[PDB]
Amino acid sequence: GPQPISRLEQCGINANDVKKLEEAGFHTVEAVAYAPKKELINIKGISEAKADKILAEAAKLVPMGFTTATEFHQRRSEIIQITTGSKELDKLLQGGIETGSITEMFGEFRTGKTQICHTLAVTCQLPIDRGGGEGKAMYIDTEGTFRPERLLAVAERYGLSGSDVLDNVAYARAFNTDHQTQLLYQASAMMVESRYALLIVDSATALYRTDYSGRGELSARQMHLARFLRMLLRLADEFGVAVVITNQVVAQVDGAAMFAADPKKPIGGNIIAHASTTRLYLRKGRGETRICKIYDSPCLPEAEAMFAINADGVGDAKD
Amino acid sequence: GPQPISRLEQCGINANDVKKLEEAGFHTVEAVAYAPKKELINIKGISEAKADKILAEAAKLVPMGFTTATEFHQRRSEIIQITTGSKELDKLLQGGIETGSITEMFGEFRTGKTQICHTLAVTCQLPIDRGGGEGKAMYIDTEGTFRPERLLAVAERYGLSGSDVLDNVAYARAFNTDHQTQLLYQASAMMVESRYALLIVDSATALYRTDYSGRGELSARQMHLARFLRMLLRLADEFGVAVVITNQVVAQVDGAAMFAADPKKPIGGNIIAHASTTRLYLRKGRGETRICKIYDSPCLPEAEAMFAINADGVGDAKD
Amino acid sequence: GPQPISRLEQCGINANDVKKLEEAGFHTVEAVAYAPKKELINIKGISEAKADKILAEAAKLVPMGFTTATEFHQRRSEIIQITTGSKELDKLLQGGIETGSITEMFGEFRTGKTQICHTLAVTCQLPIDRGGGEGKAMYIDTEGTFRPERLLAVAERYGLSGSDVLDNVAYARAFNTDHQTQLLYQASAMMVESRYALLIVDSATALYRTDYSGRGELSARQMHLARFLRMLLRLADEFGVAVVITNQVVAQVDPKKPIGGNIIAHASTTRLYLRKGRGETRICKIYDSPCLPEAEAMFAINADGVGDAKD
DNA sequence: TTTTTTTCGTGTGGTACTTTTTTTTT
DNA sequence: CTGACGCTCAACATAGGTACCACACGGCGAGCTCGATGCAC
DNA sequence: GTGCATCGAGCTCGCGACAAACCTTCTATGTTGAGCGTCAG
Ligand SMILES: Nc1ncnc2c1ncn2[C@@H]1O[C@H](COP(=O)(O)OP(=O)(O)OP(=O)(O)O)[C@@H](O)[C@H]1O
Ligand SMILES: Nc1ncnc2c1ncn2[C@@H]1O[C@H](COP(=O)(O)OP(=O)(O)OP(=O)(O)O)[C@@H](O)[C@H]1O
Ligand SMILES: Nc1ncnc2c1ncn2[C@@H]1O[C@H](COP(=O)(O)OP(=O)(O)OP(=O)(O)O)[C@@H](O)[C@H]1O
Ligand SMILES: [Ca+2]
Ligand SMILES: [Ca+2]
Ligand SMILES: [Ca+2]
Ligand SMILES: [Ca+2]
Ligand SMILES: [Ca+2]
Ligand SMILES: [Ca+2]
Repeated sequence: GPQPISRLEQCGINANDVKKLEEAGFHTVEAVAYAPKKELINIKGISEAKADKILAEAAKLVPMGFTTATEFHQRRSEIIQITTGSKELDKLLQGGIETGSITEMFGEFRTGKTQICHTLAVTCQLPIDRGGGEGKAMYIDTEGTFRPERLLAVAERYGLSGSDVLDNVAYARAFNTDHQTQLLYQASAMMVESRYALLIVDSATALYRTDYSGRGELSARQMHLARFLRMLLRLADEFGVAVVITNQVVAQVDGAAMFAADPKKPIGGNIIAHASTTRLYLRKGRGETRICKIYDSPCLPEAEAMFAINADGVGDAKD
Repeated sequence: GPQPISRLEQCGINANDVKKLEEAGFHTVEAVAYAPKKELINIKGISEAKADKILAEAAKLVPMGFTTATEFHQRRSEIIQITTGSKELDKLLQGGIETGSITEMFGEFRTGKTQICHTLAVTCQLPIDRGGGEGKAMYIDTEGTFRPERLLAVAERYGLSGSDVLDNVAYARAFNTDHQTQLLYQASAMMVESRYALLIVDSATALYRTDYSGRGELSARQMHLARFLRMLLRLADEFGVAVVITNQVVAQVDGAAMFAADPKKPIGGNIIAHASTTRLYLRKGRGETRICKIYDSPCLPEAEAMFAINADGVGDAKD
Repeated sequence: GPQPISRLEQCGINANDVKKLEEAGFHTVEAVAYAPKKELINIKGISEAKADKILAEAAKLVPMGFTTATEFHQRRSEIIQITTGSKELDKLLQGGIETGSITEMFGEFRTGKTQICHTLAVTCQLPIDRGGGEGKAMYIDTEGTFRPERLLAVAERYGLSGSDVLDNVAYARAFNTDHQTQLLYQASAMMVESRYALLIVDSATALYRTDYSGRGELSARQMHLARFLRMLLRLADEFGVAVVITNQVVAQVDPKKPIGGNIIAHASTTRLYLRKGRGETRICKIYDSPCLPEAEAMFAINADGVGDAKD
């Protein structure tokens, strides 16, 4: 795991300065090393002279230079992929949800965005040989649609004890975009103490659709949303967790899409399209089945797979 | 219940600022705690320095951090589900209408959207052991179709006093979309003084269909509708009432039958589909019987049940 | 009845502002209070500052807050139900046509939609003890099928004076959908000066069926029809008149359903389905209602208007 | 006393119509 | 050593049929309309 | 005292793109062509 920020006192950093950093949301050496000099300057009691010393010492403990692609290829052979509960999705994702990267699932209502998040909150606790991340799950909810009954249904499927599954899911409810971002600061502190394997934000952009309304507030909305996605990327790099965010859709009311029966695109604009490394486009299928399409990915070919929402969470289409 | 906003002044907030907050529609500590910093700044005489202090004190009285899913599972085991008067619907909903969430019922004319709302306006006054919410009902009407004679019919079925039932229903008629939203501010003030168990908006989207006409006003329509649904969600979280809204349908005039799509869909677009946690799709049966289908839900399997609109409200089909 | 809009300027509104409202179709305080802020802003010369003040002043004169269902139940015990001239129809409607709501009658040709509208245009002038609304009737005709000779036949049945009955019916003929909506603005002005108990639009959707032809004009048709039904609803709330509209039918080729789509089905609080029976008898069926069970009654079109079947 | 610098950000679904065609003696 | 014939899959195309629809910021300044104040017999 | 004239106040409507960029083909049933196994000689 990441090195706790207490290691800086061994490099001559004053314990008072270390405590100032923790109040600023830095709990690991990696978090300090990745932070720009501007962020440390903004912290009261951290002058520019102190900031240079802190960054220099942190860079000693964290490798931040060039390296061969051969070494990097070796590490990526060891990153954990979390099973989605469906063989077809795992074939589509070539293993499952990938840790250390931001994955976005979007689609219209009832398409299963919350159902997949509930499945992942349990499958991430399985041992690695069974397709899990072997760690606790963190669930940040913005819609109020977190249902522990669904988690117990999934835990029944894999033979896990439901009581222990619930204890390993940290749940927080976000009521506004400011609270949604503030929860991440507590998330970083929690992830230092115990090993978390998955972070779920559902829905990531639900609150931005109403806190910032109108074209007048669009620039402030995207700027605030972009800062939120940077913190998610920081947590993914710092702790190696898998970040799964859920997105909504907006209809295109132009006549350009004649060949599409109901054209719609995810909200968030270009800020969230670039930030997400993997985007899954869920849509309604026949009955209880749904279709997942690789909308964006650095390494996955654009393809479709069909899954179903069963009583015991997300699974393959039985019929 | 929620803590009154007067608790803030015990933490050092000026009583004049509290009065300014109440004039802006915040009547409980939860309403202030859930408010983003933007909303408090908009209120005249609330500086940013005041806004930060007000939010800081509110967060001390309201838990807004992470918690175990075990504790959240414990809390949800105590929420109230209000019976719909029909055995089949209660089985379909696994108990009845759930408090603390937005439930949307839609369907074409005559399908029984208003009849269910009339039954719920009475059943919610039953004691909890009989399937009620043991609270008063609030009925916001946007069509003029509120008939107290129907309430008296349902009250006779359950043996309740007709005069007592009518006194425990608060009725307001909304004449436009602006008035419909403004009634929610009065709703929060009323819900602080007396225990309300159910809030009915019927119909939630009837007035939006004509106040904003054409694609030119579509964006302003959905933005206004989205703000209305946020206030409904805020009331559900703040007071724990069940919010039941009613929606209309619009025909699909493309090759929906060619692609096997349904010929009619609810209005409101993606703004109302995402916001509603549970959506019920009522359709006409034979005679007085109707069919209710779970259109969207976080925990309910997509199924159907048959109910009837009897002389004494919504009930089970007698044939 | 409704308070004249001239009461606003006694509350601090400039006289010129009230003039602009009247030219925009607002003639009572209720009409202004019920209007959204958008409608007032669209009036040239009225800014968002004026609109906020006007709406604030109107809300003082018009109650628009929450109230007990007991109080509302008390008011609905005093609404007037206009007799349809038929014992069976009145039993089916539990009193007759209800004021303050939009009632829609549809059916194929010859079913008696216009005959009922002719009977209602007379019975609405009866004293309340005899089942009337004790007010004048307004008849907006879009088909050209208004026949004053039918009114005289109905008036003779109840003993009313034939000349007096015809003087209490305001008749207008609509030649297109734009004109049909525009007549409602003139209707609001007339209803302030005199007590009307019934407004009839026959037929409401007849002109929409041809002014907007094809799927290419369907959205424009339904948007225009929706605004027409909102204006009718505004009149029903503002003046407490019974609004009776008449609708046509279309065959389902997937056996006949009313035209207008979902816009008119949701808007209409009560819908009556009329169909042909033996001889001159007809059958009326409650197709939609918030409080009336779906039942059927049989009436007849006699020489003296709609009445009970003689079978 | 001198001396300007710098773009950012997408959102929003609506809306039903139209009937047609007779056949076969014991 | 081989060909005629039926089964199933893999790929492919059309289905009662029909089609249109627009706005929305951040803001200063002409502009020009009328009330409130001042002026000519 | 009557008719006339002016300034403050109000509310209304512009102002700008470089004239392309868009790529989406749907669900579901039955059809069309081909790959393949059977059986007899
Ligand atoms: N126990 C269950 N068994 C089967 N299906 C279920 C069960 N619980 C929920 N579902 C289905 O899950 C579907 C998707 O619900 P979900 O909460 O995942 O939607 P969503 O994509 O988050 O939508 P929204 O935008 O409204 O939040 C629903 O249509 C419902 O039918
Ligand atoms: N007392 C009663 N007994 C039996 N059926 C009744 C009774 N009152 C009303 N109904 C029936 O209830 C049905 C549904 O009416 P309701 O007001 O619920 O419609 P709705 O879904 O709100 O429609 P709309 O879209 O017009 O608002 C009507 O068709 C009517 O036949
Ligand atoms: N004086 C009368 N005595 C008896 N029956 C009459 C009399 N006048 C008209 N009728 C009957 O009224 C019936 C229905 O006419 P009405 O004008 O009500 O039709 P409608 O429903 O408006 O039809 P449409 O769709 O053509 O407008 C006719 O079939 C006619 O026989
Ligand atoms: Ca969800
Ligand atoms: Ca991307
Ligand atoms: Ca209704
Ligand atoms: Ca939803
Ligand atoms: Ca007629
Ligand atoms: Ca209706």
